Amino acid sequence: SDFVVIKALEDGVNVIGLTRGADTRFHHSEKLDKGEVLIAQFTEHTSAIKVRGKAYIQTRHGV
Amino acid sequence: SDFVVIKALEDGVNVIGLTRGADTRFHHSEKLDKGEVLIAQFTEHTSAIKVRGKAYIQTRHGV
Amino acid sequence: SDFVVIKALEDGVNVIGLTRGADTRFHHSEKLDKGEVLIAQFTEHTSAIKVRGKAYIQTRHGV
Amino acid sequence: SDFVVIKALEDGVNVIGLTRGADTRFHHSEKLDKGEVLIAQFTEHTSAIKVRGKAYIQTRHGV
Amino acid sequence: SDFVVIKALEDGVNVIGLTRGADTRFHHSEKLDKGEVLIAQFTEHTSAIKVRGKAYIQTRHGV
Amino acid sequence: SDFVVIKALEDGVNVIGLTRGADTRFHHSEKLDKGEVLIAQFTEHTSAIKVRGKAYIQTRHGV
Amino acid sequence: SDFVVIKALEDGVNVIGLTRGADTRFHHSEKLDKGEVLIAQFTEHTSAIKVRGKAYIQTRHGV
Amino acid sequence: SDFVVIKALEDGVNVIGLTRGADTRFHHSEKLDKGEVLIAQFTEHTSAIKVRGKAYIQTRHGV
Amino acid sequence: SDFVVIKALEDGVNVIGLTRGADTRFHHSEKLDKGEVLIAQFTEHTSAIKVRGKAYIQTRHGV
Amino acid sequence: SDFVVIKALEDGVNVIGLTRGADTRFHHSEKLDKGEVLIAQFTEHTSAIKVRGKAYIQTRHGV
Amino acid sequence: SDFVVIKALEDGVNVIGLTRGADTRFHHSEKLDKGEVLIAQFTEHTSAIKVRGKAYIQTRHGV
Amino acid sequence: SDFVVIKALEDGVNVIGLTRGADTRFHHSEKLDKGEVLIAQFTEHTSAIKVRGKAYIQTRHGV
Amino acid sequence: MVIATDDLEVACPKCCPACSGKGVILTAQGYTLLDFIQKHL
Amino acid sequence: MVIATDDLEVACPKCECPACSGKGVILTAQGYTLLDFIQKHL
Amino acid sequence: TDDLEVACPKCECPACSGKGVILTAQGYTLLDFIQKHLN
Amino acid sequence: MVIATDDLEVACPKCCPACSGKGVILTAQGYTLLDFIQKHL
Amino acid sequence: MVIATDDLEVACPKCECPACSGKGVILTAQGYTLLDFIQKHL
Amino acid sequence: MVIATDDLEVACPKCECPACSGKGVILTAQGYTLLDFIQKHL
Amino acid sequence: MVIATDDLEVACPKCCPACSGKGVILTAQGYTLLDFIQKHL
Amino acid sequence: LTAQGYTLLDFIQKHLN
Amino acid sequence: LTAQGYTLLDFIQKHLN
Amino acid sequence: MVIATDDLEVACPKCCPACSGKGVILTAQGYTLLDFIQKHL
Amino acid sequence: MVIATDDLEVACPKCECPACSGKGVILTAQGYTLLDFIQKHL
Amino acid sequence: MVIATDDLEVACPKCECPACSGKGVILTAQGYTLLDFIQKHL
Amino acid sequence: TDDLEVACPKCECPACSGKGVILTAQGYTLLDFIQKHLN
Amino acid sequence: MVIATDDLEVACPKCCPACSGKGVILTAQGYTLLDFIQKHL
Amino acid sequence: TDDLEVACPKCECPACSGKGVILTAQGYTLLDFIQKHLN
Amino acid sequence: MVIATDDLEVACPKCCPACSGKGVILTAQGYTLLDFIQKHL
Amino acid sequence: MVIATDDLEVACPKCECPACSGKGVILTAQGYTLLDFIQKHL
Amino acid sequence: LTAQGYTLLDFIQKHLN
Ligand SMILES: N[C@@H](Cc1c[nH]c2ccccc12)C(=O)O
Ligand SMILES: N[C@@H](Cc1c[nH]c2ccccc12)C(=O)O
Ligand SMILES: N[C@@H](Cc1c[nH]c2ccccc12)C(=O)O
Ligand SMILES: N[C@@H](Cc1c[nH]c2ccccc12)C(=O)O
Ligand SMILES: N[C@@H](Cc1c[nH]c2ccccc12)C(=O)O
Ligand SMILES: N[C@@H](Cc1c[nH]c2ccccc12)C(=O)O
Ligand SMILES: N[C@@H](Cc1c[nH]c2ccccc12)C(=O)O
Ligand SMILES: N[C@@H](Cc1c[nH]c2ccccc12)C(=O)O
Ligand SMILES: N[C@@H](Cc1c[nH]c2ccccc12)C(=O)O
Ligand SMILES: N[C@@H](Cc1c[nH]c2ccccc12)C(=O)O
Ligand SMILES: N[C@@H](Cc1c[nH]c2ccccc12)C(=O)O
Ligand SMILES: N[C@@H](Cc1c[nH]c2ccccc12)C(=O)O
Ligand SMILES: [Zn+2]
Ligand SMILES: [Zn+2]
Ligand SMILES: [Zn+2]
Ligand SMILES: [Zn+2]
Ligand SMILES: [Zn+2]
Ligand SMILES: [Zn+2]
Repeated sequence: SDFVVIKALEDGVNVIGLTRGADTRFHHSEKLDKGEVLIAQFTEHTSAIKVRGKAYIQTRHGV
Repeated sequence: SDFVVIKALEDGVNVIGLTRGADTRFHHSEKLDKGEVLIAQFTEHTSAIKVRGKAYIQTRHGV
Repeated sequence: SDFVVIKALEDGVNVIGLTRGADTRFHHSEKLDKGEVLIAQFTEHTSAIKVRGKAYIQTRHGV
Repeated sequence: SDFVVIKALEDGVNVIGLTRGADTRFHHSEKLDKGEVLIAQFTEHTSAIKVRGKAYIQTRHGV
Repeated sequence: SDFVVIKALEDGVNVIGLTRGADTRFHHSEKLDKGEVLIAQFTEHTSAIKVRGKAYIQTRHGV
Repeated sequence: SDFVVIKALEDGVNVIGLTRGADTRFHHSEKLDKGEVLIAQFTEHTSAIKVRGKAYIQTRHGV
Repeated sequence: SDFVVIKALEDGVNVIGLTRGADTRFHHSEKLDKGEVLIAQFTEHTSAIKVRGKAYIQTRHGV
Repeated sequence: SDFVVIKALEDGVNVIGLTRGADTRFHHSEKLDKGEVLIAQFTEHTSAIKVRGKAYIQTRHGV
Repeated sequence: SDFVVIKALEDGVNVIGLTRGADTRFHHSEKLDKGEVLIAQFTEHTSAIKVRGKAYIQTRHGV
Repeated sequence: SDFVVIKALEDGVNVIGLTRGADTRFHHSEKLDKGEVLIAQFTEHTSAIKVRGKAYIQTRHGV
Repeated sequence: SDFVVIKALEDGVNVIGLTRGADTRFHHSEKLDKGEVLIAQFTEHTSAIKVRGKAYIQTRHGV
Repeated sequence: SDFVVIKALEDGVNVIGLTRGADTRFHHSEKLDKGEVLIAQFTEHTSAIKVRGKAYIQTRHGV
Repeated sequence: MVIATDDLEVACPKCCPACSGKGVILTAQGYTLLDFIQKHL
Repeated sequence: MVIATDDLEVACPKCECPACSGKGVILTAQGYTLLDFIQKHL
Repeated sequence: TDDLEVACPKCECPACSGKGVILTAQGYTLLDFIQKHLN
Repeated sequence: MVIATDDLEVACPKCCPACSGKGVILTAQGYTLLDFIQKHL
Repeated sequence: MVIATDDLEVACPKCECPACSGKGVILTAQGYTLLDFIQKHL
Repeated sequence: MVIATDDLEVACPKCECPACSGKGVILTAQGYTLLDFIQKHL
Repeated sequence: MVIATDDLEVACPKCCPACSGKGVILTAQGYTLLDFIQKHL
Repeated sequence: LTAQGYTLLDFIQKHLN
Repeated sequence: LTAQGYTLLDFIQKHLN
Repeated sequence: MVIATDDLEVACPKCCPACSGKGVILTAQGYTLLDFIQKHL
Repeated sequence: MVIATDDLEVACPKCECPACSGKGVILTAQGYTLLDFIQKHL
Repeated sequence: MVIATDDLEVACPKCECPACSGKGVILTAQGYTLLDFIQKHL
Repeated sequence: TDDLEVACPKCECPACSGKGVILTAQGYTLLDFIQKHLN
Repeated sequence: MVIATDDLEVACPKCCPACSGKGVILTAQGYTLLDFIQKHL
Repeated sequence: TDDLEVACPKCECPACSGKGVILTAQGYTLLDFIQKHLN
Repeated sequence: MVIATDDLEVACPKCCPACSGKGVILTAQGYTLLDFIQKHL
Repeated sequence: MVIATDDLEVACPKCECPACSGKGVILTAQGYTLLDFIQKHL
Repeated sequence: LTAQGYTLLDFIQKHLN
């Protein structure tokens, strides 16, 4: 069970969730204005996170 | 079962829980006034935590 | 199963337990007067612990 | 399963066991007079330990 | 599977075993005269060890 | 399950997903413009990630 | 499956095995004359080892 | 499930996938031009990866 | 499954195997003359090893 | 699932796969010309890898 | 499952395998002349290895 | 799942595979001429490897 | 005041799917009271 | 923030019913306080 | 209840609009909360 | 003495849900005696 | 990117059906904008 | 503490029953002492 | 602009088995629009 | 009755059934 | 039609069914 | 003497539930002989 | 070494059949090249 | 301490029976030694 | 058996009490052990 | 030459059970071609 | 195919032995491989 | 020589339960020959 | 050592049977050498 | 018979069946 930490470093940062399955779409996009944090798990329905705009990211790997 | 530690560093800090599933909504938001701690697990119904306002955050991944 | 250590550093420290499930309520609040310790597991019924008032907290992550 | 070590540093130290389940009561309270040790597991019936009075505590996390 | 090491540092040291289950009684008390060692597992029937009298204790934690 | 972190260091970076199964095709290609991050899991449908263009890559192995 | 190492440091050292179950009796006692080693597992029928007389003891927990 | 990182250090680097099973054939060959990365899992259908041409390789073992 | 290394340091070293089960007997005794090694597993039938006479012993714990 | 890394250091290096089962034959031999890499898993059908000719080898056990 | 490495340091080194089960016999004895290596697993049928004569031994524990 | 690395240091090195089961025979012998490597797993049918002639051996243990 | 307004509700950060047209998402304290009142009114 | 469910109820010690009036479910003083207030003003 | 309801000082009525009892801030807070979310 | 009042009972840190109106919570020694008496009385 | 699935649909709050007309699901303004555009020009 | 369950009972060595009279179980001297005391004064 | 041609398609690095003759591979944004249009057209 | 007597009896009477 | 208009329309027409 | 008394038996450390009224708890060596004798007498 | 199965085939986009002639299984140009050569000379 | 079960028996190589006389179960010399001694004196 | 039983030196009888053979310490040790625990 | 002889086959290191009387054991490249030819000839 | 077959320069026949087309090294390589292993 | 007496047998370190009266324990090479002969004789 | 099971037998390439005559399995030259030797002298 | 001959034969005869 893995998760990503996203801290918005500027306004209007986008976290877009891509769909698990044969076909791939943007199922949900979350918005982060400067200084807001989103902690997001890879899930049954979500197998790719896309981060748009300057932001600080923490993963199971490093920084 | 992973969890996030959130300590409010200012008043009116918000912890918003996003729903696990095909569609994603804010199903619950908790309020933290300066110095209040919330320890929150990712659960069957909650797969994303959103933190609004100045706060100290501890995860498996780090601070 | 994970647990949290809470040591009250002042009088009237509150440990409130939030309900596991689709909806979230304060199902129980424990009272800690200066120097009292509560060791609490996250449980079938409890998936969020909220700490009100000056207290020392130990988790799997840190302090 | 996990366990807590409690060594009473003064007379009349209380270890109170809270019940696992939807509702939470003090189901049993053990008494520890200075220098007495209780080693207690979190159990099917017990999901929170409360320590009253000056005592030394060892858990999976620390001290 | 956990166990406690108890070494009696004086005569008449008591290791009392408390019962796993909804209700809690002293089911068995073992006696340790100075220098005698008891290695005891937490078991199906025993979920709390109580140590009375000066003794050296070794647990999964520390000393 | 495992995941790859891809940070685009230039404009027009391509992340192409190859299909799990007897035969192998490019089933989806994601676009990353300088400074955009994609965190991607190996999935039921995806068993090879191809990265085109200057990018920073984090995996279980290293960099 | 855990085990205890007992090396007798004097003559007539006793290793007493207590019974796993609701009731507890000495079901077997082994004798160790100076310099004799007994390596004993905690078993289906034995859940407490008692060591009488000067002896060197090695456990998972230590010496 | 294990994977290999292949970074092409020259033009025309080949990653050929060998078939899992009683008989072994080249079922697919991927093309990597200088600076292109392929992250490839060993799969139900693929149990040997062959790398032709100057390339940087990262595995669970080393490089 | 755990095992013990026994190296006889003198002539006539005895390794006696005690029976797993409700009752305990010497089911087999092995003979080790100076410099002979016996590597012995704790087994379905054997749950206690007894070493008589000067010998070097290696276990999961130490020596 | 373990694997071996073989890098040919000279031309005509051979990787021969021996069959898992009661009887053992060379069921497949792969050829490696100087600088070619083969990453090979031990599989349902292959339980021994034989390397002929000067080559660099990486295993879980080492080089 | 576990295994023992035996390197014969002299001629005529004996590795004797004892039988798993209620009764214990020497079911097989292998011969090692100086510099010969035998790598031997503890098996369904073999639960004790006996080494006769000067030899170097590697186990999970040490040497 | 364990394996042995054998590198022949001289010509005519023999790796002999002994049979898993109640009775023990040489089921297969592989030949290694100087500088040839055999990576061999302990398997369903093979529970003892015997190495004849000067060779370099790498095991789960050491060298 | 013992319980506030802030304790109970929260302004929706997006506005709506996020709040399901409610515009106010509730705290645990909020539901606690509401569930108790609804169950016994 | 200072008011949990435990503070508004209590499981009827009789039925885990005349004692709780089917409610299962004895309301606390705090419970009625809120309830009476809301019913009177709703 | 005292922390919510107070006696209308006039009718121990226009002042309370017939309720017989006015309201504190804490009173409204709860009432507005429940009215906006009930059913 | 051998067993005082303190050894058997112990008061309720809260007062009641915590003690279920009993006014006191029992020690292990307490149950031990009580279970023995109730089973054989 | 700037448009998500959420920006196009919404699970009918009724059928978690007359409200969505069996679509299970209600279109947003942005949804229609694109669909009307495509249908008129396809 | 100084008194355990063991100090009160003992599993009838026969029925692991005339010996225990269906009690399964024999009372110790300390057992009777307490029980006689309680029954005479209750 | 908001969404360019590059954001939707993307060409085939190889050309065809890789793209199955389509001549282009789609981005997530691409599918998103296409799945929405196809389901409601 | 001794003090120890009452201690036991008071405990039992207060908690029985 | 705007450039953004064609972009969408060209994309849809090239890939529909 | 090859086998002793100490080898065979052990004085009960408590006295009785611990020894089950026997007063002597036996070593492995003890049972070995006893089981063999009982089985063949 | 430079010629895989993917290089000799291609799954028929129609049947995962007239398109592949039962072959399932469109042969590449490279495929026929080898095939024609071998059949002509075997 | 110096006398195991293996030292008092031996499984009959015939029945894992005339050879062991149903005993399954050949007694050693050591075995009879003890047995004869005990039977003669018991 | 020699390590247990010895020939009564008198009847090769009060000395042995009719047993025909006396007993060593090791003899009694085993006999006392078995008599106290048998059946 | 694009594909060689060495690419396709390999001289048996033992000679025969190892090669099953074939004397030549084939590379992956070898089977690739052979399986393709056999399936379509 | 060019990398295998070439036009017999004589019959655009003893030179090609009636095949109509000779063979390159790469040609034989494949042909010898398939002939030795087919069926 | 190629295979001596030592390579096939080997004596009994104890003498007999250990060797089951055979007087010798067999090496792997021993079984190998014996199993082959017994299966085909 | 110098002789293995492989040096004695070989799984009949046909019955993974006339080829092995139900032996499942063909003897090598070394196989016969030993067997002929033993049968002639046993 | 050679020494190697007897070696084999003695081994087989001593262990057969
Ligand atoms: N299920 C995802 C698989 C995936 C995750 N990350 C990826 C990165 C690239 C390609 C595919 C993926 C999909 O539809 O595509
Ligand atoms: N897709 C997840 C839940 C989820 C929805 N939106 C998300 C956004 C981020 C992380 C997770 C989610 C599931 O169904 O299990
Ligand atoms: N989902 C949890 C509540 C919860 C967990 N993490 C959260 C973060 C924010 C808000 C609520 C939560 C429940 O079962 O009720
Ligand atoms: N049933 C749980 C409830 C609980 C867990 N952690 C808590 C913290 C505070 C209040 C209640 C809880 C228990 O008795 O432990
Ligand atoms: N089963 C035990 C549970 C327990 C173990 N340790 C404890 C410490 C305190 C309270 C309860 C416990 C009981 O009856 O109570
Ligand atoms: N089905 C696998 C095939 C594969 C794995 N690793 C490879 C390396 C090269 C070529 C193909 C593969 C995939 O798409 O990932
Ligand atoms: N209660 C344990 C065994 C046991 C009895 N008395 C004990 C004293 C200490 C440790 C364990 C025990 C069981 O039934 O499984
Ligand atoms: N056995 C693998 C091929 C293989 C793995 N390791 C090897 C080493 C050498 C040669 C072939 C192999 C298969 O399934 O096809
Ligand atoms: N219980 C073990 C014997 C045993 C294990 N540990 C012990 C310690 C002391 C005495 C006996 C034992 C058996 O099965 O027979
Ligand atoms: N005996 C193994 C496979 C095998 C045959 N010969 C071997 C030689 C070495 C290692 C493994 C093998 C099995 O059946 O599973
Ligand atoms: N059946 C077991 C018996 C055994 C294990 N360890 C022992 C030590 C000594 C004597 C016998 C044993 C074996 O052959 O290994
Ligand atoms: N199955 C093997 C067991 C074994 C492995 N290594 C050993 C070493 C010595 C004796 C036996 C073994 C056998 O037939 O014997
Ligand atoms: Zn909203
Ligand atoms: Zn009024
Ligand atoms: Zn006793
Ligand atoms: Zn006489
Ligand atoms: Zn061959
Ligand atoms: Zn011609």
